[PDB]
Amino acid sequence: MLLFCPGCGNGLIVEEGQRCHRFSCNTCPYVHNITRKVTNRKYPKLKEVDDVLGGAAAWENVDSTAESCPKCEHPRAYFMQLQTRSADEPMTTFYKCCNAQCGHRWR
Amino acid sequence: DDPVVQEIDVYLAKSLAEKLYLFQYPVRPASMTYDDIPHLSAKIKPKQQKVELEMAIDTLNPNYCRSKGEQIALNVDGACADETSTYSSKLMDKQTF
Amino acid sequence: RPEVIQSHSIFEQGPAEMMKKKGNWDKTVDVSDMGPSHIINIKKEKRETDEETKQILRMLPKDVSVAELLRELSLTKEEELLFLQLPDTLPGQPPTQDIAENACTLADLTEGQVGKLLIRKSGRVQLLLGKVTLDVTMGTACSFLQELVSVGLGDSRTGEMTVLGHVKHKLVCSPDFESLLDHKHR
Ligand SMILES: [Zn+2]
Repeated sequence: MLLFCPGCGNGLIVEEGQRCHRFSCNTCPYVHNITRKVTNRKYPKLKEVDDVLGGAAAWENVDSTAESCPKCEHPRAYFMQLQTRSADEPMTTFYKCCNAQCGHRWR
Repeated sequence: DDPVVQEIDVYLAKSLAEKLYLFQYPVRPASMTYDDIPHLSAKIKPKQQKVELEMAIDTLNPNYCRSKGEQIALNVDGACADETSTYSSKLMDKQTF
Repeated sequence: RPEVIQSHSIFEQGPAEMMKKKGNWDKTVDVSDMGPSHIINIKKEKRETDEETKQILRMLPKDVSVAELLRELSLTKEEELLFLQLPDTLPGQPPTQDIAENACTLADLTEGQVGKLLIRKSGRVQLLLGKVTLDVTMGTACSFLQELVSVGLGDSRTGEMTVLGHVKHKLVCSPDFESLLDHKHR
């Protein structure tokens, strides 16, 4: 979302100089007084949160149900899933398994 | 496909052949009609045809921020000369196209 | 800055989030309708896209020429202004204008009836102009002001302006080259 001034067609800015915040121009005295709330952002940007809690972190997130492997079915890999990019795109699932001398991690 | 309905006629009027102009404002929506606000002054030239228009603007209504208007006036027109000031008052009385 | 943090993942309550947001942002103060804070609803700032200039409320659709004219006849029957653009040159010859093979133009014709507009089944349209038919279609849609006006030069020093109205639609008229070839083989 963006706004342009009806009087002059340039972009508005947001400022406060009195009891109430205002949408104003920088070339002409046109202004609108914001009394209400608007609900759409520019979707800000901060990078990949990978090792927020890397390694064998806290045990509060334990859960009961889990899947199983098709080949061997040994007793150690409980579930986990993750996300792609931003607020409006899907989230992904990976099944990674790891004892030794192999390379498995199923999507 | 035969002609079905509304087989209407067309006619030519020469009454305004040299008197007709079409004026369009790219920067303003069609719903935002200009008719309400009182027009004040305009200028024209016949050859290399061009026009200028002078448009009243309200200063008392809240959406006119008076202080910035006064600053613009002081910045654009003389402090007390006012012999050929773009505005009669010390604020924006009008705007031009 | 804190380091000892025990996170939680147990299921939470949606209405609790709604209540928290309500308390955070729904404590309205719009009752502060003081003079210098009043807003004229017909003076708002505007959305970029002209069709959707409804960014804050008080709380184009497909078209075809046969549709446009028939609503302009049946649903409404008042006057309207249209802007249409014609082919470079019309079937007529310059009437006793003495001619370079100049193209005839509307500026060089007389008043009176000049032809008929024909609407055909399935909504096809043709402009019967003399011995030839010219196809007609609506032009590119518009969303901005187009005011029709008349320039009265009353005197060499000064004149008068009157607005006549605004234009809502455009029409494009074209020769039907296929028809001309079919009539006269080459
Ligand atoms: Zn401005």
